[PDB]
Formats: sequence, C-alpha cells, structure tokens
Amino acid sequence: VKQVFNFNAGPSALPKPALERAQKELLNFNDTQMSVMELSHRSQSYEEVHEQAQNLLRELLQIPNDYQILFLQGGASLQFTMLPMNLLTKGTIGNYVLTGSWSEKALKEAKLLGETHIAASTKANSYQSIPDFSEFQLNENDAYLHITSNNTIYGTQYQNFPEINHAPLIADMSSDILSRPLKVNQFGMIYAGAQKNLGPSGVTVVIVKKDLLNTKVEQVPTMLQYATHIKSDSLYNTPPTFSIYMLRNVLDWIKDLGGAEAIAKQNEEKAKIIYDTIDESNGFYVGHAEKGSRSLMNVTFNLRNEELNQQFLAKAKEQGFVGLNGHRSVGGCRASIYNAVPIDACIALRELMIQFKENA
Amino acid sequence: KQVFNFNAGPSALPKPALERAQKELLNFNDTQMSVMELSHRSQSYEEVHEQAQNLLRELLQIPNDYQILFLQGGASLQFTMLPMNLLTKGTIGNYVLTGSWSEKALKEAKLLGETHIAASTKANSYQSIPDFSEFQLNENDAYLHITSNNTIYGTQYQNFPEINHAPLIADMSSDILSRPLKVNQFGMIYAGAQKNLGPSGVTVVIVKKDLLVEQVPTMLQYATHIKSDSLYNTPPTFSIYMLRNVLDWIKDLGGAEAIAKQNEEKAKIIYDTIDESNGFYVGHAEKGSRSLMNVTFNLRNEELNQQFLAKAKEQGFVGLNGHRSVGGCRASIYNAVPIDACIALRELMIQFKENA
Ligand SMILES: *Cc1c(COP(=O)(O)O)cnc(C)c1O
Ligand SMILES: *Cc1c(COP(=O)(O)O)cnc(C)c1O
Ligand SMILES: [Cl-]
Ligand SMILES: [Cl-]
Ligand SMILES: [Cl-]
Ligand SMILES: [Cl-]
Ligand SMILES: [Mg+2]
Ligand SMILES: [Mg+2]
Ligand SMILES: [Mg+2]
Ligand SMILES: [Mg+2]
Repeated sequence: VKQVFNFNAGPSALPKPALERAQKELLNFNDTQMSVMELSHRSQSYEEVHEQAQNLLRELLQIPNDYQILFLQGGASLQFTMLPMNLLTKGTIGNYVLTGSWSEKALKEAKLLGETHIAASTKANSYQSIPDFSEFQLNENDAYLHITSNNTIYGTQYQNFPEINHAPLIADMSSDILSRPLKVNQFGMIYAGAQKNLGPSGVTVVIVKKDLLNTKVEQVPTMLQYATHIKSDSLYNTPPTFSIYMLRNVLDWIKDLGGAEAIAKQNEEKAKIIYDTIDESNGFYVGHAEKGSRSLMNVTFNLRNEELNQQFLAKAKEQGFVGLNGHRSVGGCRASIYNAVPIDACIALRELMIQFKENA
Repeated sequence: KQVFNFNAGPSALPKPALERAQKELLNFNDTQMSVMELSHRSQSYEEVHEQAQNLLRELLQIPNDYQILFLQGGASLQFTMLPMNLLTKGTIGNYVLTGSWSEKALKEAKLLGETHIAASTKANSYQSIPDFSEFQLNENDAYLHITSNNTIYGTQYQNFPEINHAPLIADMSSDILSRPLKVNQFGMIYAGAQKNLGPSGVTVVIVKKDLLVEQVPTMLQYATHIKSDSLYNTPPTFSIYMLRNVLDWIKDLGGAEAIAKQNEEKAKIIYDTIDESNGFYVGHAEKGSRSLMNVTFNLRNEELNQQFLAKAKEQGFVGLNGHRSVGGCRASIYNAVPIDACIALRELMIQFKENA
C-alpha cells in the first residue's frame, strides 16, 4: 500500500528477515510441529536458541570469557534498582553521570537504596552534551560509576568510554547497544532493554563480569540477585522464550550484514543524511545536541516555534512517518534511527524535511 | 507427523490464536508494521493492551474495584513483590502449603517479614488440599496465601475459603481462567501467562485496588503499575498481544463455563483411564483433590515408568515426564490442550498396559 516509515523510539523497527523468519516457522519450529512459544525452556530446541543468542552476542561484541550474558525480564527500568540492590552496599556510593532523563531515573532508584553521588552532569544546560571525563568527581568508596551511553530522549551519545579503575563502570546501553564495536572489558556490567536496538520488548540483555556479581547478596530476594541468574544461566524461572528467540533472529541478521563494524558504517551514513539536512536548513531545523555529542541512534530537533513543530509532525504523520514526535517530557521531534531502520526511510525523511522547509 | 503437546509450562496454545498471529505478523492492523514494531505509547498498541484487560474482565467477570496488571518477571517475581508491598512490620504473611510452589512463595516472604503456616499437607507429600476448618489464622495476618493448582503434585482447590480477617491471595499460574471464578473472594490473584493464557513473558495480576509504600523500588510497587495502567515502563507487547488472541479464542468458544466443560472432559479421559487400569497406573492425588490441569501418576515401578515415557515420546507425546523433584508422569492439560490429545494419551496408556 502507501509508504510507512518507522521511526519509533522503543519498541522499534525490526529487520524484515528476522520477522519473515519468525512468521514462516511460527507454527512449526525446528520440525517439532510446535511454535517456539509452545516449547519447554528445558527442551533441546529452546536451549539451542537460548545458547545461540548468547553466542551470537559474544561473537558480535567480542565479549570476554569471564563475562556472562543474562537474559532477564523487567526492562532496563528493573535494572535501575537491581544494580544498586546488588552492588550498593553499606558504606559505599552509587556514583552517576547524568546526561539525560534516563540517567536521572537510574539515580533515583539508587537513592532509595543507599548513598549516591553525581560524578558530572550536563543537566544545567539541558543535556546537550556529554561532560568531559576530566570533570568526573570520583569517590574512593564508590560501588560503581554509572553512565547512560545513549541518551534516548535528548539525542546525545558517548563517543568513547572513560577508563575507570577504582570502581566498576556500569552502563545503560538500551538505545545504542550493538550499534558499533565495543570494548566490553572497560565495563563491569552493561544492560539494555532489547526493544530499542536488539529486537522485541520483554527481555533485557545484561552482560556482566562474573566475579563482580556471582555471589549471594544477603537479604536480596532470590529473583533480584544477579547470582541467581548467573548460576542458572537465566533459566531460574521461565524465560521470555519468544523474545529471546526474536533476539536471536535479530542477532543473526546483524552478523549476516558484517557485524558491529559494518552496522556502525551503516548507522553513521543514515545519521549523516539527517544531520546534513538539519545543518543545511539555515536554522529552520535546530538539533538539540551539541555537534560533538550528536547521537547516531536518536536525532532530536525543533523547528523555530511550536506551531511549526506541530504542522511538521502532522504533515509527517499524513505522509506515513511513524514515531517522530519527541518524548512527551521534551517536545520537539525525534527521529529514531536504530540499526534496523532502513536508509531509504532516512532519505524519505530528508525529502519531507526539505519540502516542508521550502514550502514554509 | 503427529505431536501431542503436554508441556507443563510454557505450553500448547490455541491454533487459531497462533494462526492469527502468523497471518498479521508483518502487518498488524493495516499499520504495515508488526505488533512487535509498535511504540507502547501508540494508540495501536494501547488498544491491544486494553483489549487484553477487557477480555479478562469479561471472561472472569472481574468487578470494577479490581485492577488488572500486566507485569514482567513471572509468578516467581510475585513471590517477593507481594510481601514487599503487603508484609508490613508487625504483620504476618500466612501461607497454606499444598505443594512445592507454595513452598517457594513462602520462602520469599521469609526474607521480608514474619511468616506462618496456616495449614500444610506436606507431611503426606501433598496428596490433598487441607480442610479449611484446619486453617490457623492470625489477627495480624497481612494476607493468607494459597496455591490454587499445585502444578507439580497434581492437586487443586475445589473451592476457596471464606476469609475476612485478611486478603486471600492466590498463585493461580496453572489454572487461571480454566473455570469460572468468584473474584470477590480474593484480594489478589496472579499467574504467569504461559500455561492457560498465552506465551511466557507476561504475568497477569488481578488486584483489589484499594488493597495495594515508602522505600519500595518504583518498579516493585503495585501502585506504580496500577497508577500507570501497566505502562509505566515498556510492557512485553508481543506477549500481551498473544494473550489477547488467546482470550479471544476462549471467548469465542463460550467463555469460562465452556472451557471448564472441555477441561473436565479432558481430565475425565485420563483419570478414568487410570482408575480403570486396575492399579497399573496410580494417581498421586487423593480423588477429592484431583487437579483438572495437571494429572500426576506413576506405573508400578521405575522401569515401567521409564518404558512408558520412552514409548510416549516415540509416539509424539511431549512433556509427560513428571517434575524432576517427584518423577513419575505428568500430563498437563491446560486450556489449549485439545481433547483429541487426551484421547490419544488414553489409547497409548491402554495399549501399553496390554503389551507389558
Ligand atoms: C527505553 C530506555 C529505558 C527504559 O527501558 P524499559 O525496558 O522500558 O524499562 C531505560 N534506559 C534507556 C536509555 C532507554 O532508552
Ligand atoms: C509455573 C508456576 C510458577 C512459576 O512461574 P514463572 O513464570 O516461571 O515464575 C509459579 N507458581 C505456579 C503455581 C506455577 O505453576
Ligand atoms: Cl535521556
Ligand atoms: Cl525513550
Ligand atoms: Cl506444586
Ligand atoms: Cl511445574
Ligand atoms: Mg548468518
Ligand atoms: Mg526500501
Ligand atoms: Mg470473537
Ligand atoms: Mg466411569
């Protein structure tokens, strides 16, 4: 039919082949005559999927053998409290770098559970940039240092990651995990709801340094201990099997296109199409982020006033664009361009933007 | 290519629900996107989300003063979320033990507060539901927790106790919406979807609103989810979509009373087979407590047990091995397990007995 361009911010576009694959075998997976949704997670067919999703991640991000990959329910939001529940012990401090709203939500949960600190923040200037690592206020009794790699709502992104040796570096990478190569051993733990860049909602990927967290924490509910899930290989209770399956399928697609390095090249190219459009618009479009901090995953911008904002967004929606409204907390526009968003969608958006401008 | 899905969790689903899912997997509701590709704040998703709640409300006749939540983490997370929210200082989490799942729930409460055992059939290896006249209740109970269907042991509450000193709370993971329910008997009901309602990944929580909080993590407060209509963070959108689909199928066949008729026929096929087997097959549960959802039984010795289960597998039956903790055999016959599968099982049971 008519064109649809999927710029949704979370859940978001999936690569077609992962969906076509799921559709074809939805009733009969691996010749079992059952859907993968109808299998025991103790079945060999399911365990194969579960293990493959782990191995694809390991290969794709080159995760070291002393790290384990967890598949957990609860979203990134649950990790905001699980992390301090496991590591924020008495006498220690949950140190946070604030670079957007998701960083604030993480901080708030640690505040419920222990001593927190703010290592650096760009909140004063409305989170238009990533602070300089030299500005980081570190504490000897920090339980960890927590960052948000990609600030989904504000459109900013870490270009690189700090070297931290006094405490584990922890990162919420929900909206840019596996959008580029990563040196996993810079971190003690990385977590990501899958629904932004890895597939479906309903599973959260947690890459953890095994020895930081494979030990029982006294007084923590069984389900909320990392140790529980490490020990049981994320099979302590029933996992989200279809979500993990779809994650597998998406990872297979990333591998098929050349991995993290190739997808980074694609992601830089799509982002460039949109930022050049902003930058050649003579101020008709104004990006929120400072140039050195521009996200490759979420492009945030405004028109010169709210009326033009609304007319632009209404025109987009009439032309088949989905998800461009900025997050409710900040308004404006947000083009989410995660791995699976196709480049011709980006070209289409540029065309929209240029004709709207010319005709305004 | 015959397969009979007796899996105990996750489990068989209705063919029409899976076929419907397949058909629109790439283009949901003419949006040209999968349901999996929609924003959870989209109207498109929001209608599905609400439709799933609406169908449960209709099918279980859930009163207006109850809210229906869709949470992640399984029934297992509920084991801790419940006392986290309700087991306040000076109160007691009171448990009725009718199997190992009961035990697992009680264990989480012991982390967080005072607990108590109102009654237990553990001594007799959980062959029955205790007499409600046996319950030991406390003025300061925060709740009374039961397990409606004891998935590993094959026993099930025939009816529920009239409890007025504290909210009655039930882990209904393996029998929710397998029969009509009087929801007003309970302060809270919870269940992973993956047995009677949908695929794994979503947990249904039906809660008396006014019943349910300083210092509990935001995500672990029921109030968070009640206030946000289970859209506080990103829900498991595909699982809730599939839940809707399964609920449409249950509605289409005539609702909770209709599915109960089917379920009672399914259970009747297996229990009659066991009872008519002259001791060749022996059910674990006392008759009066027999589950309609999980039928547990053993052959006269471990070797026959093993020979039967091997023969079963060769003949296309899946999931009949009993829980590792108890061995024997377990035929899970949740809502979507068809009558024809139970007939096939019967016929296999009879042939095996004849050929032994
Ligand atoms: C989407 C998002 C979250 C929220 O994830 P849920 O799975 O909805 O809890 C947290 N952090 C970041 C950076 C996100 O973009
Ligand atoms: C299946 C089951 C559970 C476990 O559910 P998860 O979703 O795996 O946590 C808990 N209680 C009962 C009665 C069950 O049958
Ligand atoms: Cl943000
Ligand atoms: Cl967001
Ligand atoms: Cl049990
Ligand atoms: Cl079980
Ligand atoms: Mg491949
Ligand atoms: Mg194209
Ligand atoms: Mg209908
Ligand atoms: Mg008879």
